[PDB]
Amino acid sequence: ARTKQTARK
Amino acid sequence: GPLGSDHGETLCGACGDSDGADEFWICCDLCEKWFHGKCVKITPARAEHIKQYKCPSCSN
Ligand SMILES: [Zn+2]
Ligand SMILES: [Zn+2]
Repeated sequence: ARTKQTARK
Repeated sequence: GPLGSDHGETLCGACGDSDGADEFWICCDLCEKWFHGKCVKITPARAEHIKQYKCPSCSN
C-alpha cells in the first residue's frame, strides 16, 4: 500500500 | 495552536488535520486521499500486508 512515516522533530 | 496553515499540507480524510511529527500515514489507491494510521485504525505492521488500500468511502 502507498504509506508514509513522517520524521521526528 | 498555530494560526493559519502550510499551503503544502496534506489533510487527513477522517479528522481533517494536517500531518505532524512521527506519524504513520496511508493513502487510498482509488481516491488518493491520505489518512492517519490511527484514524483508520491501521498500524504500520498491518499495512505491510495491504497491497492496495481502499478507504471506507471507496469500499461502498
Ligand atoms: Zn478512497
Ligand atoms: Zn486523522
